Amino acid sequence: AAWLFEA
Amino acid sequence: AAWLFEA
Amino acid sequence: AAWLFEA
Amino acid sequence: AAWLFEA
Amino acid sequence: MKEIDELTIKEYGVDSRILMERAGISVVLAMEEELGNLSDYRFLVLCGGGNNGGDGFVVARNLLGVVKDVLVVFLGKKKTPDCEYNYGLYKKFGGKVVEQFEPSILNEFDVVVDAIFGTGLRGEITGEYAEIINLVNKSGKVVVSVDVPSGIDSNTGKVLRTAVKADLTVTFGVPKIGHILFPGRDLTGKLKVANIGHPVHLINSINRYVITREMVRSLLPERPRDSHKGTYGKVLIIAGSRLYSGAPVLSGMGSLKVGTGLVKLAVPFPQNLIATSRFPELISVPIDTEKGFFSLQNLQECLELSKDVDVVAIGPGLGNNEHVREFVNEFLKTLEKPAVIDADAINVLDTSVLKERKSPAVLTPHPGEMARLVKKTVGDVKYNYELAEEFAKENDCVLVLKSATTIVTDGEKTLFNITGNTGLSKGGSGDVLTGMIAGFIAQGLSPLEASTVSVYLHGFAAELFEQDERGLTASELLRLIPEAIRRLK
Amino acid sequence: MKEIDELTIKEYGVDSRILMERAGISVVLAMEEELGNLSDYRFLVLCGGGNNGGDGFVVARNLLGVVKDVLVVFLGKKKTPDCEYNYGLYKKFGGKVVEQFEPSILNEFDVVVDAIFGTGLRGEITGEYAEIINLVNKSGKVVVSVDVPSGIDSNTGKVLRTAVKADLTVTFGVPKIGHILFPGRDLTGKLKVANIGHPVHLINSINRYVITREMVRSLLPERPRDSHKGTYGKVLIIAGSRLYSGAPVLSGMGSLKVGTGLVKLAVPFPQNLIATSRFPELISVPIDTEKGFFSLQNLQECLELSKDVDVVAIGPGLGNNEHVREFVNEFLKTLEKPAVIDADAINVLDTSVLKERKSPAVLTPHPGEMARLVKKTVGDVKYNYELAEEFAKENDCVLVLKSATTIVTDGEKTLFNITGNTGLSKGGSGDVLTGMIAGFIAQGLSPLEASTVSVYLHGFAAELFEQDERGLTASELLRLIPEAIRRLK
Amino acid sequence: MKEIDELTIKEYGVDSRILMERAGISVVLAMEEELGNLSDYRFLVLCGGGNNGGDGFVVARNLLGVVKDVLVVFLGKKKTPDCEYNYGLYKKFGGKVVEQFEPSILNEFDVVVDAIFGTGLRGEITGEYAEIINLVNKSGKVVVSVDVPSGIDSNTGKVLRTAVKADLTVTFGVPKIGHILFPGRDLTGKLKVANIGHPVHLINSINRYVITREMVRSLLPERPRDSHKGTYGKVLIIAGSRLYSGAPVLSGMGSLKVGTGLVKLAVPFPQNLIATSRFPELISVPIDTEKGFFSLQNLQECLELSKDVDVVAIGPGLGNNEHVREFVNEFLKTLEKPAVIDADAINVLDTSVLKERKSPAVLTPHPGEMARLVKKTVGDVKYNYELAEEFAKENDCVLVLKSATTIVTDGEKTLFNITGNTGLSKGGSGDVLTGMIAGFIAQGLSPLEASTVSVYLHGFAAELFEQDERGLTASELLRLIPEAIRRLK
Ligand SMILES: Nc1ncnc2c1ncn2[C@@H]1O[C@H](COP(=O)(O)OP(=O)(O)O)[C@@H](O)[C@H]1O
Ligand SMILES: Nc1ncnc2c1ncn2[C@@H]1O[C@H](COP(=O)(O)OP(=O)(O)O)[C@@H](O)[C@H]1O
Ligand SMILES: Nc1ncnc2c1ncn2[C@@H]1O[C@H](COP(=O)(O)OP(=O)(O)O)[C@@H](O)[C@H]1O
Ligand SMILES: Nc1ncnc2c1ncn2[C@@H]1O[C@H](COP(=O)(O)OP(=O)(O)O)[C@@H](O)[C@H]1O
Ligand SMILES: Nc1ncnc2c1ncn2[C@@H]1O[C@H](COP(=O)(O)OP(=O)(O)O)[C@@H](O)[C@H]1O
Ligand SMILES: Nc1ncnc2c1ncn2[C@@H]1O[C@H](COP(=O)(O)OP(=O)(O)O)[C@@H](O)[C@H]1O
Ligand SMILES: Nc1ncnc2c1ncn2[C@@H]1O[C@H](COP(=O)(O)OP(=O)(O)O)[C@@H](O)[C@H]1O
Ligand SMILES: Nc1ncnc2c1ncn2[C@@H]1O[C@H](COP(=O)(O)OP(=O)(O)O)[C@@H](O)[C@H]1O
Ligand SMILES: Nc1ncnc2c1ncn2[C@@H]1O[C@H](COP(=O)(O)OP(=O)(O)O)[C@@H](O)[C@H]1O
Ligand SMILES: [K+]
Ligand SMILES: [K+]
Ligand SMILES: [K+]
Ligand SMILES: [Mg+2]
Ligand SMILES: [Mg+2]
Ligand SMILES: [Mg+2]
Repeated sequence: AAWLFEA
Repeated sequence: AAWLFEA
Repeated sequence: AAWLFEA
Repeated sequence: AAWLFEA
Repeated sequence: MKEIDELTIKEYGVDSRILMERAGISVVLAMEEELGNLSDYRFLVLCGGGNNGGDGFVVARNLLGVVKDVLVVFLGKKKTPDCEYNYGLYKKFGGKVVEQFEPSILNEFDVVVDAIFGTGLRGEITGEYAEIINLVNKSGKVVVSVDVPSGIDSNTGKVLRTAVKADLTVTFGVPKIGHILFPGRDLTGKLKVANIGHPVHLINSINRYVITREMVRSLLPERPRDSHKGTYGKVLIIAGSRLYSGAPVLSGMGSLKVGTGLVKLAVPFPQNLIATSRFPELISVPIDTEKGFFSLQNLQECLELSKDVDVVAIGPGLGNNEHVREFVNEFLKTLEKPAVIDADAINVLDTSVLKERKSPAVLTPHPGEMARLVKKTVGDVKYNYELAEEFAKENDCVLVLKSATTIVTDGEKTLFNITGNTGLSKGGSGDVLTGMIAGFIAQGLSPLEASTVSVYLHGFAAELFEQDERGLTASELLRLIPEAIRRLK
Repeated sequence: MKEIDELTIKEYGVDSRILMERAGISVVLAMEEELGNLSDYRFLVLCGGGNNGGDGFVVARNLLGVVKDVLVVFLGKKKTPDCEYNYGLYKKFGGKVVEQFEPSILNEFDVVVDAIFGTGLRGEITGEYAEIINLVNKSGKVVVSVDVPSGIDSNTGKVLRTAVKADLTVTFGVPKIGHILFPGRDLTGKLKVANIGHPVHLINSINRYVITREMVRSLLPERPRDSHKGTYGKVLIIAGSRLYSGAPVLSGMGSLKVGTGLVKLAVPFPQNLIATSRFPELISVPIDTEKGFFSLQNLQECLELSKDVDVVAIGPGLGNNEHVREFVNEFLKTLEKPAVIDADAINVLDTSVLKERKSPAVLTPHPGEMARLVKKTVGDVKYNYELAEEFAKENDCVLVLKSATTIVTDGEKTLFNITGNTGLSKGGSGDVLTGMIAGFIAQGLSPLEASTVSVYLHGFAAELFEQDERGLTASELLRLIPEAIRRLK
Repeated sequence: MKEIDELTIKEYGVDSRILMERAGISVVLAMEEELGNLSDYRFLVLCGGGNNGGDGFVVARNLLGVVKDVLVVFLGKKKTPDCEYNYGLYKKFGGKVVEQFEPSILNEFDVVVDAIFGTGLRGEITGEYAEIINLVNKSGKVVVSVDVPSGIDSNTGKVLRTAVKADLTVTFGVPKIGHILFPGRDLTGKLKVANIGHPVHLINSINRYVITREMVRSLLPERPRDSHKGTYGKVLIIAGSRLYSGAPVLSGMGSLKVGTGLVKLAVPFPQNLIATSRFPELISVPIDTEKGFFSLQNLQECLELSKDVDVVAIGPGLGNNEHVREFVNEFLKTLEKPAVIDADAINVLDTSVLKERKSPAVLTPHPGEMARLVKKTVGDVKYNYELAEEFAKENDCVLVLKSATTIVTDGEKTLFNITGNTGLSKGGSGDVLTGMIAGFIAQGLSPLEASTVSVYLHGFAAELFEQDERGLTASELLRLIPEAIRRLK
């Protein structure tokens, strides 16, 4: 889930 | 259900 | 729900 | 769902 | 219904303001039922000068202080006494009225209440009225029409130049014909019928009805446990030709699917063999013909076959040539059984024969067949209930004039059917209905009752189709009939 | 509300018949909502001669032809103009009226509509009226009362000799005090309040209200994310004694459970240690006393502790002897902070001190404490809202008079609380409410707002108890408070 | 991060336009994730003259032909080269730009993209800029801020006169301090951090971090199966007084709930007995004191008790008077164990003592305690990370400066905690954290690690409370700690 965005 | 409205 | 009756 | 990818 | 209002006021003594109040609150309750909580919405109420507009002022007034915003645009140039009284109330309650309609005004509102014209509409809508109605139709707002969508003739369902297309219509006392017949049926959207206090005896004195589930349920014949096929009657179907070999099969199964005990088809050889290869429960009697069509040489054999049945259906796929004409008319003149007359039997019918017959008849034309039968245009006859009534009365028959809304009349009582969908707009569907009607007659219902139950069930079976309606065929419709019957109880 | 009707007629111009029509149909709709389809039931409508009876005639008339049976028993000896008009309609519509009530008549009916007396009741019910009401109460039929159950005084909720016990009461415009206060609250059964068309501005001009979920939700203080305990205030509770060591603990946690930042208790040593052994989140300051009770020797220390807080609650478990009296009165005379005054602090209070105080106060008596405070009988003060109003106004305070319906007034605005159940009828429950009120004051609500939110939440927490209410104790109530808060949004 | 951009361009060779492109598409993808399909929405993009505005032009351009409507309002008076390039693209792609902001323009749009100012903000916002930002804040539209909401200082989180309140903020590379500290944390709304292509080595070279779940999970000490209480360390807590008898209990259980093997409290008699009446797992040693407070006469006994433990926590509820001051300072000067120093031990601390100590320390002040400790105003110290850093470095300690965002620093590394809620804004919650920190030190974590894990877990336990947060008390928080630990893996 994490290549583009960190939550 | 039916005193006021018929469907 | 509320035009005619308040509970 | 559709800005980047069309299926 | 206009007589109903006036008797309720003048003879029962209900103040006309009381009726108008009840009408307006019915609209508010109906809208709540349909939109949920009203308090979020902004309402634009379009009021004419008549009592439809007066009902609108009642609506507007009862939304004050409870919804996000209300505005009345008053579009008339004088007010009836009750409209005037209710305008005065709306204003005393703090309501805003304007008399100029501004195109951009639609922007600031979520719901349009259409109280411009009701049953008092007379003539084509023009001028500002037409412009305002066209603006509302282009607006994509939620539209609630009071009594009838403005622009529909409430007696015929015709559009008078232009009309409002409503999401919801709230009408009073009883449905109006213009809600039931197209195009008006389409412009009505969802219809609610509100009780506004007329005495029940007056509401029930109306002689034109919508066929309802409860009426059909009470007409369904009984199935006593100690029975046999003869309990449930016998049908003869005289149908088909070398050109039209499928019609007999669809009519025959139509009678068997509604619970008839026995069905015999008389069809030209070898086409008769088509029926039992599909449905071996059918009896399909081979008729020897010269050229693949019924003629006078088959008269005696058909009368003979008629002796042992309760009802005869005639016409589907007979073809229309002179020898069929001779045969059909001489047959019906001598047949002393109820007759269901469809399709090519109507195309060649001499209506004098219906007057001579002692036995009953049902005729099942679509508007093209009715037009040819009475020598008028399709446009003259379509949805023409009064002509249908006159015809049934003059010819001592039941007339079932087929269309998306089907009319069933014996001249005294007229019923309207609103079940069905466009899956029935495909060859074969009429043939099935013919078998259904004959079947119910054979089971003991009157011609009028049989017709009433059949048109409803036929349309409701179409609605039970699982996939898209446009792919419904007559064979699938047949399969659905018993599910329609089950759901009806 | 009688002024509301008359302004709506005489100044807004709504015909009195329109109001009466709307009242009667409201009753029919309410009954349908509660009983389902009406068509199976037989209705006995008991009509007096006034406008309550007139509303009943409207009910009766609107059931004609739709239900199994309707009968009106007319019990008056003359009819108001609107009752007369509506009687005439019922009869023109084919309705049956009798004037003799026969005991056995209850047998043939399922529902009794009680339209004998509404707000026009004056004096004790006697004679045939009383007999008929007692017969209905013994009958085990479903009872629907129009406006107020006949026999309840709508201003006080008292029973006038005898009254109808209703399953459902439909009232118009606003709830009446007699629906809210006992015994009337009990005889009302389920209450529906119907909108019958009064302008909203008049309905909102009433100055006595039922505390509702929405009102409490809008009063709940905010919890900004960037906060710390000081954001949410500080409470000092002066409470307890060698006899009553538990009261401080219940009050203290009452303030913490509603979201107060810091709570300090001042309690006689060693009883102060009881609090932190239960709830170590509390600060429980030991007060050196001569004999286990607060006295004048503790005055200076308590004022000192008051300097660093936002509100002081005083009274739970202090005991009532002369040295407590001296201390409480001198303390309150010098305290320059809002004060919540409960229990033994009310028992020893000199009311002159409330007049001298510049700072605000809330008093939280039950009727026995209120009775002693004003030197009247419990019966004189219980549910006596006007005396409560007068008291709050004369003493510049908020008065919270506790009972199953709690009254909260500052003399100008009066609110009624109807949450809670008999689980709160047990020692300790008042102590919790005291902490809740102080807490909300510390969080920034006015004395009146804090009292309003607290009485509602306190009663609603009691209703959330999972087991039988009679086993609810104060400690469990404490645990439920945050669930009540969560459900309130 | 400004250095990060410039190294990525000048030394790694990534064209500045590539970074800006990636930034803008990140915003589009983020919005889609949050709003669903974009094609229904109308977008108003507010662009300044700098690179924040340049990112906005990229957003606008990538929405052309895909959404219902896009309009850029350009609010600057000259454009940086990359903003100019991207403005040119937006226009070549058919985009509409206006330079006058019209109040009513908000009406015709669903989403406001705020690309006015990013990290290039300097000084108070005034004039048209302020007016436009206030108009957007009043509008109730969905607001998406590019990089940082315009008006937040990205270094401090302060509002520069006025700032945008965003529903969603998309920032690039790493979170900025102004997203993490209040008020900016509140105005940021939901924060997404987008990878726009900086080398990972540069992104990881930042020395200030948000404490994350993964970091806390990797720091949790092991629980080898073959263990006993001594494996998991021993804590001494020196706490409480005759005034504050609850503090010791909350600190003690704080250490036991995070998995410490043994906890001993030293508390003045008889207050020590309070702890074991609640939690008999605790050892609560009675200390004989003259007046209910620790003093120099207890020094020798406390050092003796310190011999057999791994860590000493001191301060909660000690009170602040001269004899406590003498005792605390002489104790800490001689104690040769790690010390966790909280509450009144900070209030009386001589900071020279921290410089003399060979053993480590953690200090856990809220801003009022930090203010008194360094002789500044609360406003000077709150959220002042650089002062915290300087303090930790000068005094050779770890400083945990408590607030809704907690800062944890040893002078070299600074971490920010964003777990927790307003339920912790209530006395007792700090006492629990003190026990947690000491516990993790006893288990073998460094002072900095222990502090990092504790602030996170403490806040996350608060979030696990089942009911409304405002009713959370310290005792409930204690119960939630082990659930927080379980969820963390
Ligand atoms: N075609 C039309 N164009 C313009 N105005 C019309 C038209 N038809 C009717 N009206 C006006 O609208 C009035 C009332 O309509 P409606 O309210 O339905 O009648 P009623 O008052 O009988 O209920 C008519 O009496 C007439 O003056
Ligand atoms: N529901 C209907 N509405 C209008 N016209 C109809 C309808 N059904 C049939 N018609 C008319 O009748 C004609 C088709 O009928 P026809 O060819 O005589 O018999 P069939 O089509 O059943 O063999 C069409 O031209 C059509 O205008
Ligand atoms: N759109 C529609 N909605 C409802 N019923 C329809 C529709 N189109 C056709 N029908 C019904 O289907 C049947 C068509 O019969 P007919 O017109 O005799 O066609 P066919 O002769 O092709 O078998 C009639 O019962 C008619 O009422
Ligand atoms: N206690 C009583 N006993 C007998 N009759 C009463 C009593 N109280 C009131 N009534 C009668 O009932 C009438 C109307 O009651 P109601 O319908 O509530 O009044 P209104 O007509 O004001 O609405 C009174 O005006 C009175 O004549
Ligand atoms: N809700 C109530 N309704 C009627 N009376 C009450 C109520 N609450 C308390 N009382 C009266 O007060 C008395 C008990 O109060 P009291 O003993 O003075 O204080 P407490 O019971 O709180 O120690 C009872 O005799 C009772 O009549
Ligand atoms: N039956 C009941 N229904 C609703 N609330 C009740 C009931 N009985 C008691 N209460 C409430 O409980 C609390 C009792 O307080 P108080 O009478 O001071 O008792 P105590 O002093 O014993 O703690 C009040 O808030 C009262 O309104
Ligand atoms: N307080 C302010 N008021 C008005 N304009 C400002 C203010 N602060 C900054 N600006 C303008 O906005 C420009 C760019 O902001 P931003 O796009 O965040 O910078 P960068 O171009 O470094 O990314 C600044 O260089 C300046 O000209
Ligand atoms: N998170 C915080 N933000 C701002 N101020 C704070 C915070 N926590 C505490 N304070 C300040 O410190 C004061 C309360 O602290 P103090 O009374 O010295 O210790 P405690 O309240 O823990 O006994 C308040 O006046 C408040 O301004
Ligand atoms: N609104 C909030 N959000 C997150 N954490 C909070 C909030 N308010 C208080 N806290 C946390 O709760 C604890 C309060 O500690 P302290 O200020 O020492 O209070 P106390 O001394 O009353 O026990 C700190 O860890 C602080 O970071
Ligand atoms: K209309
Ligand atoms: K009554
Ligand atoms: K921005
Ligand atoms: Mg046909
Ligand atoms: Mg009490
Ligand atoms: Mg603290």
